[PDB]
Amino acid sequence: HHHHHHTDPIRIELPTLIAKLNAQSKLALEQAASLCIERQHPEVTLEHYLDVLLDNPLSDVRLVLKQAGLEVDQVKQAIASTYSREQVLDTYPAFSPLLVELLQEAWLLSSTELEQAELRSGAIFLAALTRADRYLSFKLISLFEGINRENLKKHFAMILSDSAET
Repeated sequence: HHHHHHTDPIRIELPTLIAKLNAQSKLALEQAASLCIERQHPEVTLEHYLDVLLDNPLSDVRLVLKQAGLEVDQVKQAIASTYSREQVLDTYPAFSPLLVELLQEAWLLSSTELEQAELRSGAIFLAALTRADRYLSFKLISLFEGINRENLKKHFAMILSDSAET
């Protein structure tokens, strides 16, 4: 059309996604940002979020890892090896663009196939695993190869029944 511009797929505003987050799920992001400052990293990534979630034995992420037989220590070490060295931070670390896209996809999956009213780490992790090539560092793709995505989506609420985020 001569009076309508080209458009690309609708993107949801970050503040609107942030408001969907479960409470327990949302403190972890703030702490992932704190973990960022501590590490001198310039932006909050999925890996920071997974790192902080590994500290809570009842996060959805820990429950998925337990069901897959993955030891927390192995996962922690893997995440740490993916981290940059220290950088000079000019600005306060915000969520990386890739992580914001992840929240959007995980909210779309939450609100449809997962029948979730809030955005939880389990949905964020299932979306990341489903699109591992896009969202996960190379070593974690290898590490997480045995997690069965179809089964986690199919039995999501049952698997995560004991979660702090339920």
